[PDB]
Amino acid sequence: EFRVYSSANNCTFEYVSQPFLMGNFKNLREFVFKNIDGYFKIYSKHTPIIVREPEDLPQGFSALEPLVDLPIGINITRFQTLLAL
Amino acid sequence: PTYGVGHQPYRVVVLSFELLHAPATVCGPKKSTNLVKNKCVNFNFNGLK
Repeated sequence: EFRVYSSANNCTFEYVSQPFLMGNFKNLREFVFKNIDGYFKIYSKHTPIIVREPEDLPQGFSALEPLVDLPIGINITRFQTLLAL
Repeated sequence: PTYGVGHQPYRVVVLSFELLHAPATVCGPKKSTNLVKNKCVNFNFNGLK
């Protein structure tokens, strides 16, 4: 079910941090992705949220905790999203 | 092995570590000492000296 690519080349970094980014109530997962001085920083924040009506971001302050500081050092100008059916 | 030590194969490993603009990820060993508090000591932590 690895329909993301078709070829695998020489890779320079690989990580498998087991702890991953995780009844009527739903959840809101906020993430902040950035890349500065080579290091690629990822901040995450998970919070339960009750359904309102126009399905928008809730009003409130919730800081995102620093999660990953992957040292990559590449040029990133485009990104996409990988959702599952 | 019927020969002398002069012309025997010596397994050779060459280390190549060139520094570039990429962030460093592999460094050398970091020695450490025991902590003793309640006295004025020169602390030399990671980035706080």
